[PDB]
Amino acid sequence: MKLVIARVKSPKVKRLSEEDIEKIKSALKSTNKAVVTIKDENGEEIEVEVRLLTLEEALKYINDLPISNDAKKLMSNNIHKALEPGRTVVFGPEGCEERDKGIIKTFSTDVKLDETYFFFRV
Repeated sequence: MKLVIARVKSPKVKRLSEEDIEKIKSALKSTNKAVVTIKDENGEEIEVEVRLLTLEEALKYINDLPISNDAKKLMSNNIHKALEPGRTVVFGPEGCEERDKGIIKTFSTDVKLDETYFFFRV
């Protein structure tokens, strides 16, 4: 059971287009660590670090992130929700967001996040 962790290096990217997802899924066939570029609504290029990891590897990835401890606790306590197929978990400057099957749940907390992380089973 492996999850995809998409670290979007932008404070203003709320979601990933299916085209973006396929670009991420395609680059993770030959490797479990890749870097893709995504265009925002303005047209600017945004670097995205993408990784295919198991649950244990993803928890270690979270602990190695240059983010606050509350952001790591937020990600660690909710990473299991991304293991249900059809469920996507988003961590960004606003807070956490569970997109089941569009959005289903949003909780607002400031964890000092300046980037956006997308968790989704593959």
